[PDB]
Amino acid sequence: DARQRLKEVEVDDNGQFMTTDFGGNIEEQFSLKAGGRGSTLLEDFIFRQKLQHFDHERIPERVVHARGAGAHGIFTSYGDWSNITAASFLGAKDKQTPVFVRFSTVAGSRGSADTARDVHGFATRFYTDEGNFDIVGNNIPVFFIQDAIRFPDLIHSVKPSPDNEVPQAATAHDSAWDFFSSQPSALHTLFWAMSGNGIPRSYRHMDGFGIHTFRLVTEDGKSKLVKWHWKTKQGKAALVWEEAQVLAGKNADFHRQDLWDAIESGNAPSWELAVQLIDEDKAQAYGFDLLDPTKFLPEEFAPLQVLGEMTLNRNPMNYFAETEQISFQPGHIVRGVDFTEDPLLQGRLYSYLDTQLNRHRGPNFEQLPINRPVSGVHNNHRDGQGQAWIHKNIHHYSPSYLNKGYPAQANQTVGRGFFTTPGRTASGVLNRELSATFDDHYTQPRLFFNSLTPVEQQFVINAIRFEASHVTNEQVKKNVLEQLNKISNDVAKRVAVALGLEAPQPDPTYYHNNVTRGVSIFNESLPTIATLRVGVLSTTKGGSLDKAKALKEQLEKDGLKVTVIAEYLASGVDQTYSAADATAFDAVVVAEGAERVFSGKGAMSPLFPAGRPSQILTDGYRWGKPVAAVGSAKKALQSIGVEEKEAGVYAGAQDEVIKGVEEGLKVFKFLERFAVDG
Amino acid sequence: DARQRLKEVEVDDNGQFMTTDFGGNIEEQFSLKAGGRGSTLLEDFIFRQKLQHFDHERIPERVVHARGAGAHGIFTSYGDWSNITAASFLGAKDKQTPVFVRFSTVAGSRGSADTARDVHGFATRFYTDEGNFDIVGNNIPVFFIQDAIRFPDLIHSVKPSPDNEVPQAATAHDSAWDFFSSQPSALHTLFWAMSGNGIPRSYRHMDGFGIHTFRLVTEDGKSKLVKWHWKTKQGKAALVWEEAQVLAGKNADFHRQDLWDAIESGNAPSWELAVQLIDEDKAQAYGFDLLDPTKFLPEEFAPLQVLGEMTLNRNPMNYFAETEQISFQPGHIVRGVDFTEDPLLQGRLYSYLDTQLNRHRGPNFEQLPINRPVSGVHNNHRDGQGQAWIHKNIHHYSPSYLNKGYPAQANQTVGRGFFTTPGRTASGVLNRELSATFDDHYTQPRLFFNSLTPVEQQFVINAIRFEASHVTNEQVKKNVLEQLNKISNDVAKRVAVALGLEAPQPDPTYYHNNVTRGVSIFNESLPTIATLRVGVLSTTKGGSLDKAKALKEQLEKDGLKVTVIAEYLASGVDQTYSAADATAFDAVVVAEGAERVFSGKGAMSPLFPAGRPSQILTDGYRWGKPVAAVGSAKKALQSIGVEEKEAGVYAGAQDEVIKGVEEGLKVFKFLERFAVDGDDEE
Ligand code: HEM
Ligand code: HEM
Repeated sequence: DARQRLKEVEVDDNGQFMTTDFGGNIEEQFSLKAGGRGSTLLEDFIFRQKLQHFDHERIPERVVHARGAGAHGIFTSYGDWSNITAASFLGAKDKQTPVFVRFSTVAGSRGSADTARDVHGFATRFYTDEGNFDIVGNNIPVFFIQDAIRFPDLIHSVKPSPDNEVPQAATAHDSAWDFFSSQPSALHTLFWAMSGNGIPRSYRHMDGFGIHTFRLVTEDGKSKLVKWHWKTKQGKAALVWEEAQVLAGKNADFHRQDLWDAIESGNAPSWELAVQLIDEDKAQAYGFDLLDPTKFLPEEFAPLQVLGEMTLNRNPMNYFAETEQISFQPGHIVRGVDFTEDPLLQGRLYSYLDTQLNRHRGPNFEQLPINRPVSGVHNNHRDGQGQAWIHKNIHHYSPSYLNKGYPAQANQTVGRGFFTTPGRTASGVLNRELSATFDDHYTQPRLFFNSLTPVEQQFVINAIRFEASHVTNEQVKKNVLEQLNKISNDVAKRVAVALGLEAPQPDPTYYHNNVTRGVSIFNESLPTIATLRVGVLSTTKGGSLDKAKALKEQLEKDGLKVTVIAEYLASGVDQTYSAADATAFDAVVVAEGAERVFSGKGAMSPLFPAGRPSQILTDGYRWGKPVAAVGSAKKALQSIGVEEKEAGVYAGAQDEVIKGVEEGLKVFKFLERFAVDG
Repeated sequence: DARQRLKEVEVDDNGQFMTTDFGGNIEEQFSLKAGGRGSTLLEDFIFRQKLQHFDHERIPERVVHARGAGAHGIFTSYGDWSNITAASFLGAKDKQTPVFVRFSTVAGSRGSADTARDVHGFATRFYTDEGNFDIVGNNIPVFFIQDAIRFPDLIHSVKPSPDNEVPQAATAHDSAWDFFSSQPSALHTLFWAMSGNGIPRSYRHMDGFGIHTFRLVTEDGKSKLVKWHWKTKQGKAALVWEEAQVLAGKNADFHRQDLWDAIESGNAPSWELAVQLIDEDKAQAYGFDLLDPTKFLPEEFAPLQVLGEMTLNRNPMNYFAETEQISFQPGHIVRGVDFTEDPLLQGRLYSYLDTQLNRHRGPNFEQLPINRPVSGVHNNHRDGQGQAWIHKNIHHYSPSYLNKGYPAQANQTVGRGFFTTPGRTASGVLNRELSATFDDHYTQPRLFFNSLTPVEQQFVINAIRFEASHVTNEQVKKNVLEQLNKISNDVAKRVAVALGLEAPQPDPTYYHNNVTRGVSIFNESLPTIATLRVGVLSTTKGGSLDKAKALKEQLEKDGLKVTVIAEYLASGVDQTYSAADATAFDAVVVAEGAERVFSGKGAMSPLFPAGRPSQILTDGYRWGKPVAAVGSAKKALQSIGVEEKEAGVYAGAQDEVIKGVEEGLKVFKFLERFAVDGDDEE
């Protein structure tokens, strides 16, 4: 049980009488009053201690990545990696380390929708036996900016306009595209956010990245540059925008519920931890600077090497105490890992320690159960708001004769202390500049775009078309096109169409046709369809429900999560048409007999909004899902102009429908249903 | 200009060089580094001061009503009301007082959707010349619970489950309905939240209520019991649930955008302030106890008396400094007004002062520009975090010979001080009980349901069906039915159908057929269509766009906000099909020629999602909006099976369509398009 250490702070209230926070049994359903219809008394200590606690429940949300959810798990090392790192959690084959992971969007406040288009956070804590090590990563391998000092500019520009606080959880507004075009470094991450990575099917269907080049350091001080990757065992999968939008309203909790359900159902998600490892002398060898976080390292130059696997298999018991309070920091580093001179990383180190002071309102946040390491804390820190321990050492300073030298200094040679990479040097003048090696903002955006499938490329174009069309300022829109043109004239032209502008002439400076692997989502089928969701459209009239129940049982055999939908909650029915929507499902299947709710009297029940069943089937099809109908239910497909010969559309007997749907769910999205320019 | 007083703290950065927060011009686009590809230096004071400010930007959201938006405006008294109150802001005809109003939902966090189903906040500050007076109201006249001590219970049950923090901004889950059924006083507000009040078309189309009985007190100490009402001059209007859901996704900012736009466009919204006035000796004379916040006073017993009007005409300059930071309190009271022994109001007084300490992390939040009164602060308060003043009086205590008696005591007869209603008395034993007069939890929910139109009643039932069907626990659903049945056997029967439960046996103790005016939304057409939105569906091909532009100009004459939609942003086009949705508009009109995008090739384009023009027209129709088509565009209506002669459907020449659409917009929703229980029987 990854959560074991937390059991000692769990509080069970079952079978108990109500109390105040300072003990003593009470009742707290009536205010104390002066007379039957009298005023409430100030001496009502019960009322006040209860309302004061309530009044003060809220803490500031994260300044970024406010919207998110997490779970506990276990990371298992596949080997003794002492040849590349001194890091203890990687020191032995099969060595296990508890983890907690939080996934998130970036721009939106708490309560914003999971399926907004955004970069996503993928933050992992390893509670190692040598301290907490966090990889605070995203689901996209590059970031918008090259120097941490520019972070408030980026974030201000993306978050809501400061006059009216519009729009929520969206880059689709003037200030964001003003920034993207004024600060061209941003174009690469922008392309990723405009691809499927911006609207993932779930947290479980994302890869993860540390983004920055870090260093692995061995006991003897030897170093390697490293990129951290998390490779999803569930496969990458993305929504389509028009679906993400409806889902944002129909279930803002889509991703957090998905993770929760997967874990509760015993379908814990896994990711392999992989690294790219390159020598120090490669820092500038690949046509860009590895200190530049707006670039990724093509796998063709340095393949992924798998180090282990983490599985998330325990949900939190209290979301606030665990998920909300957890405080990640890239400065949570351990022996065997070191930083690089990445100027984005450099400033994060400051920011994440400082921000906790805001969010936790005091300096002792590492003492919160979710933040505590498992490995022991021994130092001369004292006091501070909410000090939860009682220190025994009264000689809280070093050096000292009186404490006999304890706690003692640890370094590279004694006590397994942290140490900076011995070979690192500094040379040159102090400066407020960036290396000219950071200057190319367009080659990699082109590389990424090149590496997507034709429809996948169209999604990127259509996302930009959608977003930029919201920009009211004409010149910003032209500025955007000028910058896009530097990446691809074709991209610029196709976007320009939507904006009713003329794209600039070709500017071939950065154009090229190279491609790289591992960045596409839609070029590969899913490795498993376990946990995927099938909505079975039925009806309470006739024999449909019994067949739907039979269909459900067979589908659940293949690890699928099945929802039988009908007009009302009859025996066997999981959800009403009123409550159902296609966004909730990876596949939509009309049970035989249910055609009766697609036309005629059966389709006009006051029990659901007009057209509801047809809409679900229509949405499912247009959004590229496998859709099917059993037996006579094929009339339902006919009612919406859909034909059986189409890819990802299935009809016939129950056996045949199940087989096709299950194969279709591996394809996941049927891209033949989306038009491409030309 | 209601914001005039705020000008002194406004900061203009145009034409200036960048500085630190302690002055000194700087650059702050590059971190200071030890060498060309070097590590960042700790001595980079510029970096740290910039990022420290960024790092500490957020403050806690409000514990309830975290999601909302506000505006500045002016309140004008219609007369000298000194005959009923000593309140200075009501003391002369035409007297003007600056106001700020924040509207909100309740359950959802910041960032949740404006069109979630929920009670809505309607909080108004009057910056009077005798201190700040806040009416902290909602858009529904009754509250869930009868004693403030139960607030954390209600709120906890309605907010997301504490294990996984699901669901956001919704009562549609087990714990909420467990609470509603375990604590039946909640049933009244529940019915209102399940009506159109739960899903208003905008903040501008809501009424407002103080909910509690308060007291108006004259100079001589005579009091009357009072209910505060805000009556929208824009008329009440609501969405349908299936619409509100899509809108939550398509535009989470729908309501804050609507208010912002109305104000920017010079279409400031207004509400009349009205009161019901009750004799003290009639507190329990109307079939319930006026100290009970779960009850409203039927207007048949005590009609609304209009005292004045408030108009919101200025948007904020900085949302955070103004809207987010403003701190309302029902304890913000002034001479001429007093509290009552309403046990819910009673505890609010404590909670709103205390909670500011959490949100603002300090005791000086009244010093923030948006919280400051216009009338002057003089007392012996000192220090505290963030103290923004420098006090001159060194004898900061009373009584005192050394300060000559200043600041001096003010009371009823001296210095126009606040005073508690002199006639108020306490009688009886100290108790942790509620008056038996509070016992009836079903009569008024029944009264409210009786007072809605048939389709309006259907909306309530369908909302309950939708919500309750989310409850996983079977006993909880049965508990809910047992409670609904105490209100109305037919309601429980109709809801039971959805849940697959047996229609309960009548339990007539509280049943009655009484009706009251002023609670329906749909039984009345809008007084104005100004600001309402028309989506004109057009095309870049052919002559459609030119005709669309003409249609637009005429519509705009009648005060409408018109969006011309096409495949891409050609000249005259306001929005692409890709970016458009029916939820954005109050009416949808297909411009002549646009029928080409409803079928065949024109409907197949990489520029928008398959079926988008059709989906917009379909949604508009199904959600009860006025829909229309000019000339040949009638083919678009045909394509979605809509007959040209239905109510709320307009087809013909440009002139006729404009006429019909403008007429339909006053009706606003065409309720004939919604099935009522029994309709589908053979
Ligand atoms: C490679 C670039 C970056 C990545 C991958 C990244 C990732 C993340 C993630 C995943 C979180 C959410 C952690 C959680 O779930 O609690 C987060 C939060 C945060 N980030 Fe970053 N971020 C990056 C750049 C930056 C920069 C440049 C800054 C400032 C210099 C910054 C400052 C912050 C702050 C202040 C928080 C809030 C932390 C808290 O409140 O606990 N980030 N970031
Ligand atoms: C008639 C019943 C009630 C009404 C009409 C009401 C209305 C409101 C409104 C409109 C707001 C948001 C104000 C804004 O826009 O900033 C609010 C916030 C709040 N309410 Fe109430 N409420 C009621 C009951 C209660 C009760 C019984 C309590 C606790 C005893 C309570 C505690 C709070 C708190 C702590 C806030 C946050 C205030 C802040 O953070 O500034 N409310 N309420």
